[PDB]
Amino acid sequence: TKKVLIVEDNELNMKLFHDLLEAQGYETLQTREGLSALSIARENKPDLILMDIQLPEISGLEVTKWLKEDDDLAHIPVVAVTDEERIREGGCEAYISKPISVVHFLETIKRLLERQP
Ligand SMILES: [Mg+2]
Repeated sequence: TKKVLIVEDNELNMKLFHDLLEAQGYETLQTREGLSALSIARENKPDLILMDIQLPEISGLEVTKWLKEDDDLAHIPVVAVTDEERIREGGCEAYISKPISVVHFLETIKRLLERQP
């Protein structure tokens, strides 16, 4: 079972993302803070990180920089939730905007998570 770490401070968004991912058979890890996301990523080794760029305490792009600078976390694909240019240059594999399209969201995640070795 693949694990997705969701970094989102808003309760409603966190719940939507969790529900959608769980319905696909994925397990989720959850946090509202950027620094904690880094700690959780090392402790659990998620397969993908969904990160809200507009966190209240820190920029998601700065958190992504720390991720890419860590040899054990750099390979984990990061999908930004919000730009397209900044996010790409920031190290994120894809971007999802709100109001989010359920199918676009799931297709994006699945394409990154469900590939052959
Ligand atoms: Mg936010």
